[PDB]
Amino acid sequence: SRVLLCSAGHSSMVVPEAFHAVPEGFEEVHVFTTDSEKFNPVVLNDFFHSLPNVRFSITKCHGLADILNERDFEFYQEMLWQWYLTKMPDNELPYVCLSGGIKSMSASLQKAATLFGAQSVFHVLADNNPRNIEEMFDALQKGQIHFIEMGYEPGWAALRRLKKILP
Amino acid sequence: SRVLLCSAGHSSMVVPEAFHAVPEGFEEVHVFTTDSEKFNPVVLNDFFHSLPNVRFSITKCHGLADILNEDFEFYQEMLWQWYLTKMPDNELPYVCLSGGIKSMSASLQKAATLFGAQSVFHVLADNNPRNIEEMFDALQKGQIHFIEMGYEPGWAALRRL
RNA sequence: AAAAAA
Repeated sequence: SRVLLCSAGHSSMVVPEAFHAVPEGFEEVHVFTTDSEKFNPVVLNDFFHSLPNVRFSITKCHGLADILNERDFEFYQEMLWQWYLTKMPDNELPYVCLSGGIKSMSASLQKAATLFGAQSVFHVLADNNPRNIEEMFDALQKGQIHFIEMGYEPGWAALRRLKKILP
Repeated sequence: SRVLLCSAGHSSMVVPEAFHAVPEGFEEVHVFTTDSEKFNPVVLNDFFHSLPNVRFSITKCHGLADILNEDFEFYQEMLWQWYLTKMPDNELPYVCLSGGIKSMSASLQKAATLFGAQSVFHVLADNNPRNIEEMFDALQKGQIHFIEMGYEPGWAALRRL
């Protein structure tokens, strides 16, 4: 049950790229983002509508478009970690791409991966930042997408068990 | 004691904004960044020359400029080495993870989580000051936003020499 | 490579 969890910001192209971090692909892809109006799923909709065997979901941190202070962040992080526990599969650690968002978003998903576990945590760098699916496919033919593996995390079984408190 | 650990990328000005996360500032400032040319230490050197009783240092990941591979077989180990030697020995440091590519911010978060931090935080600036008086203008007009992301107790990894 | 993948 290959599950990719992705943070997104205002560059939705990190998620189709993340999907190609492994040649097999992913059975599930779940994205967490702010609900800023700058967030755009159009490229995400068309891409995954073209992969009908992929369970795809967008989850927003309701009401928070920009993290600017402590309260914002603790709300973001609470809703993120609930999302992580909910979407991570039961008999297998998830794959997590922390590329999208402001730095606090990437760091909070890194910390969640360290707590609950992840088969791999990675980041994607693109020579020319593909703006579209077709330029992404161009870029990975030329080898201009670079996947940075930053480590397996076992997590803690007692922290995964927090999934029991959730609906 | 009262030690700020800061990751830097190609925007050195996150560091003096970080210094102003508290009115008292910090008694030491320690920066870690890659070895690329687009890192400019000059605004940092000029700033901290004006604060002589702050101990300031810059440490680069010698040999590594960009990180493109598995955290390029190198960044994380130097970062964690640097954190332990720079951190206070009987108190936890303050940590600003603002600068760098996402992987270097994420790696400092992880170091904070393992070794402990009094505070982990991030800094947003409306207009991205490029120099000190732009930052002091932004500070005056509420244009710099400090995001406190949380205390980290860390482990007994601190005990490492 | 701080308000959002190098």
